[PDB]
Amino acid sequence: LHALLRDIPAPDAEAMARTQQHIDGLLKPPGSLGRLETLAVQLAGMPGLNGTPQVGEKAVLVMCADHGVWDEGVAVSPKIVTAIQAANMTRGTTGVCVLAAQAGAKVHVIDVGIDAEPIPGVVNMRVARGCGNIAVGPAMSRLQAEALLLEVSRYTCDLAQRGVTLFGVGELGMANTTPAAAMVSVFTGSDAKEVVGIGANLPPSRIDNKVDVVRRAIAINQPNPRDGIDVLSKVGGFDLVGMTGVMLGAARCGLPVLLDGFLSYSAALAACQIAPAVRPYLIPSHFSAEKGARIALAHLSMEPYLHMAMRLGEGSGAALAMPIVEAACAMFHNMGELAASNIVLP
Amino acid sequence: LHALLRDIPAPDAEAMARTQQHIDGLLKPPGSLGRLETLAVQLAGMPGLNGTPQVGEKAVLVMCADHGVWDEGVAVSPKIVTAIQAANMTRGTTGVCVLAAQAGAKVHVIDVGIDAEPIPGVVNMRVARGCGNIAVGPAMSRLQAEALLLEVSRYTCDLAQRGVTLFGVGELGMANTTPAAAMVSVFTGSDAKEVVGIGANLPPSRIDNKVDVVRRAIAINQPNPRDGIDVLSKVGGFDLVGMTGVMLGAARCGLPVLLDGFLSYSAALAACQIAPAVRPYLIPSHFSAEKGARIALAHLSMEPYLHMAMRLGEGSGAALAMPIVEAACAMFHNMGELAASNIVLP
Ligand SMILES: O=P(O)(O)OC[C@H]1O[C@H](n2cnc3ccccc32)[C@H](O)[C@@H]1O
Ligand SMILES: O=P(O)(O)OC[C@H]1O[C@H](n2cnc3ccccc32)[C@H](O)[C@@H]1O
Ligand SMILES: O=C(O)c1cccnc1
Ligand SMILES: O=C(O)c1cccnc1
Repeated sequence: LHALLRDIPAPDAEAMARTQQHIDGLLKPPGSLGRLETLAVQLAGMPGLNGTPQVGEKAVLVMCADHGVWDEGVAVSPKIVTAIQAANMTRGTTGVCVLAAQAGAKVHVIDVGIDAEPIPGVVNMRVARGCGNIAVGPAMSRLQAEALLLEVSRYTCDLAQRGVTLFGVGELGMANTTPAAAMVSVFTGSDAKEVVGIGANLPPSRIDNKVDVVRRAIAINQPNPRDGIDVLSKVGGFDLVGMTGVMLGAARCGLPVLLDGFLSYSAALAACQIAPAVRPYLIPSHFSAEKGARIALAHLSMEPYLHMAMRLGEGSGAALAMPIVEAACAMFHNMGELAASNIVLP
Repeated sequence: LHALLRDIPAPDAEAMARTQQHIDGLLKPPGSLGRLETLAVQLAGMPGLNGTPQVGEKAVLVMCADHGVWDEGVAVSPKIVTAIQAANMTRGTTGVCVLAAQAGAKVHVIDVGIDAEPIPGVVNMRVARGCGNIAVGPAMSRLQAEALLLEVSRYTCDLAQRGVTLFGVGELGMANTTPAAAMVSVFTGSDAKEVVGIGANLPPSRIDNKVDVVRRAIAINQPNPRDGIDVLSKVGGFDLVGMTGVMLGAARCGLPVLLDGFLSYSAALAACQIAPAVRPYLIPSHFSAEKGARIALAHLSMEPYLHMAMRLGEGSGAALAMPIVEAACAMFHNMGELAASNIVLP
């Protein structure tokens, strides 16, 4: 794992410089395409992209797992829904499946800890049948977290060898906005009440209990903010760890990764804490309607492109933003040049 | 024209009700897909869509024209660029062409007043070789504005008969952010300094002159805020009128129209002033980087989906948002249902 984090490539400044120059000469007022231009330059700096903004095959990775903290009454969805919805993923009827199909991306459903019998068609990487209840102890051991990180990392970069150049991250697990909120509180240093949201339609009355649970998790486990792996293993979850692993894997592979919503933000905070070199490869998608979204994004210093008030998860937001990444590439490769039109602009 | 505005259909509440019920039963926590859900319901209410959110052929209409106010030094792009870039539109090398191609939409270039010889391949609807300089008088006569509105309206709804179900509006005309700013000031009641921007890279030093020009245009012409046609003809432009016409045409046709940037906002303010029934058919795309964008959007009571810091125009933002409209339809038609999975959620 040390090898992994060590071998994460830095961005290619040379390719980025040539990219900027090329974009500046396109048939348009310089800088008029704003963030679409900065996005194209960002992509060009990613080694896995061969010095130019391009998109080959696309894949969305959905990490599924159950959480012991569900027993604390922090989620209104039946715990069984995790397993049921995971199966639906293999049938292409879920929200991320439909949006991914629209973007021409393939969805990979990965079981990293569902509390049910194995589901046929789902990638098996389960650590255990659900993680421990973070309210009374750690979710898992440091060893289990590191092992999963390596496993998911390898799998992710392995897909790159199959033609995948753009990744999307997602999750599925009832009650996961609780550990997500806990990690955000720890990494950000914000009070629980400020980052705890309604998740999947949690009644407003039951909000106070969720906040108490998060505080208990932090007080009991005492996660060290300076150690991303410590935080993940103590008040995180298998699914959250998995998402972090996708981020580390793509970064090592020198490829871009599209974040999704609130759950992904917590995983990205952990990933950046573990390896700052991962940051240049992250691409925001939408602005989650979860209460702690603004705080989490501020600390990641990211400004989402899409404001859809979305809060479904599954990687649905990431899939929805893929067309935007492709647009930046289209702009870069298909637009004409000012010089060819004899047009001169300041 | 009175007939036109009179025959604009109201939204189909019955279809919208069935739409909401269907969306609520999809394989996801109720309301979790946020604005994507509200968008699907909006589409369902549009009569031209046959009671369901759907998208057939897509078209982006780019209205091109020159402005006399260019002589006041409010634009740094050579006046000839309007004609040159209009020709490039027919070659598919411009920004809107590339983004439209990515969305699978066809671009229609319409000349409503370019100050140059006719351009082959461009739809000819020119009123005159550029409009009058709004700083010393009106841009055109009320008659010319009404005639163009009718002509563009008919053309727009005529495309609907060819299979087009989703429209995008755009423009091309050096110095058009000046009359656009003037209209925004008048309709909104805001001071010129608050809504005048840099347009296509206007030097910061030259901003004061642009503001003075806008004030002069308003003082000299005395446009009546309560009369959208009066405002358009006095301190507007041929291109701006054309965009308004696309909005009225699609609304009459009961079809959705995607707005673009700042220029489109001014046209939408005029359209809504002329016929409030047009509002339900308008769909925002991105949030323009032009200074007066926030003010204009507030008065239209619209919240763009995309935050790309874009400021190119041409209808590039509208094309970029088309995939989002298609996603709402995909969600509506392709997602599975909770009942079929025996899943129950509050
Ligand atoms: O903390 P919570 O309140 O439980 O909210 C997080 C959960 O809701 C989302 N989620 C995504 N798809 C879903 C289908 C059914 C139910 C929930 C679903 C997340 O993917 C996760 O499963
Ligand atoms: O008021 P202004 O400062 O002139 O800014 C408005 C102009 O810039 C944009 N615009 C769009 N495509 C362009 C290509 C070359 C130059 C400008 C262009 C608008 O479409 C319009 O032509
Ligand atoms: O932002 C998300 O991804 C999210 C928010 C609430 C519930 N589930 C997912
Ligand atoms: O918002 C726009 O469409 C825009 C802003 C500046 C210059 N041209 C177009």
